[PDB]
Amino acid sequence: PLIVPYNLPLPGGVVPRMLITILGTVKPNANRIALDFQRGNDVAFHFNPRFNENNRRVIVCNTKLDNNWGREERQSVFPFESGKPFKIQVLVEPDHFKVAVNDAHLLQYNHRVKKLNEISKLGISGDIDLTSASYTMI
Ligand SMILES: CC(=O)N[C@H]1[C@H](Oc2ccc([N+](=O)[O-])cc2)O[C@H](CO)[C@@H](O[C@@H]2O[C@H](CO)[C@H](O)[C@H](OS(=O)(=O)O)[C@H]2O)[C@@H]1O
Repeated sequence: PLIVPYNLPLPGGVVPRMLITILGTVKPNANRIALDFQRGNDVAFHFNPRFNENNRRVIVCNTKLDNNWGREERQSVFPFESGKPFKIQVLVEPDHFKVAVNDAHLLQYNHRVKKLNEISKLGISGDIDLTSASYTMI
C-alpha cells in the first residue's frame, strides 16, 4: 500500500501510448479524489471526482496555468462509490488523455498543455486507500 498524497514520477514526461493504472478503494463517506498531472507548478490535467457538490456527484477536469484554473469540463457520469475498490486507467493519446474506470470508458480531456514530455509527475490525493500506481507502454 502507498501513502496518500502520493507522487508518481513520470520519467521524461508523458508520451502517447503511455498507460497509467491506479488501483485503490474509496474511503467511506468520501468527499473528493484528485489526480494531478503536473508540469512544474502547472497542472496539465486535474481529474477531480467530487462526491457532494450541492448534493450532486460530478467529475471536474481542468488545467492550472500560472496559478489560475481554466474552464472546467464536467462529467456527470460518476463510476466511483464510497467504500468500494476502483481501477483508473489513463491512456495518453496524441490529442487527449483518455480515462476509463473499472474497464469502462469515462471521458477524454484534450491536451491544453502541449509540452507532453514536460508533464513529469502525477499526484494522487483525496479520500482513498491507494493500492498501486504504475505505468506501462502499450
Ligand atoms: C460550480 C463551479 O464552477 N464551482 C467552481 C467555482 O466556480 C465559481 C466560484 C465562484 C463563483 N461566484 O462567486 O459567483 C462562481 C463560480 O470556483 C472554484 C474555485 O476555482 C472551483 O473549485 C476549484 O476547482 C478546481 C478545478 O477547476 C480545483 O478542483 C480546485 O481545488 S484544488 O485543491 O485542486 O486547488 C477547486 O478549489 C469550483 O469548482
